[PDB]
Amino acid sequence: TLSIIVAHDKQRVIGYQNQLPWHLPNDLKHIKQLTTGNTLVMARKTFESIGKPLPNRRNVVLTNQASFHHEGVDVINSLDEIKELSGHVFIFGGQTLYEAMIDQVDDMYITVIDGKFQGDTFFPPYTFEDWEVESSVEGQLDEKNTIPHTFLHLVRRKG
Repeated sequence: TLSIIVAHDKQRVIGYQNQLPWHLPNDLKHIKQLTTGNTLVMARKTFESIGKPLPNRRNVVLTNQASFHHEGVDVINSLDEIKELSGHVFIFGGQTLYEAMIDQVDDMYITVIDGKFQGDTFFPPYTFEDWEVESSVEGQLDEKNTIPHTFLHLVRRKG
């Protein structure tokens, strides 16, 4: 299984692209629980924001930089090799990684905001044409999470 993980707003603007979502904590716990025990493919600029492997999960970094190394990170150099990774693979970037991967993935975990982010970076369009809602849960508002958000889980429509 190849899954997207993304957070975005009512205009599909990605919030704090490349970073762990320290600014939406419900979402950082959601990421934690999905990818633990599994494989996280990240854009290079995503790994460099973080700066070290996440524990308990296979960390894979996509980069065309021959000298890249980090202890506990597996490297891939092209899109094509992601479809070769074993187990449950999660794809976490990065606008161009999402455009490249959106028609390839089986499913999508999307955190959606009633609200606005500041960025210039966009998740690709998706419609009820191609996707179905397997799950839709309103996130818990409190002091740490004060923007209204839903966790969607969409699966590509098969057969």
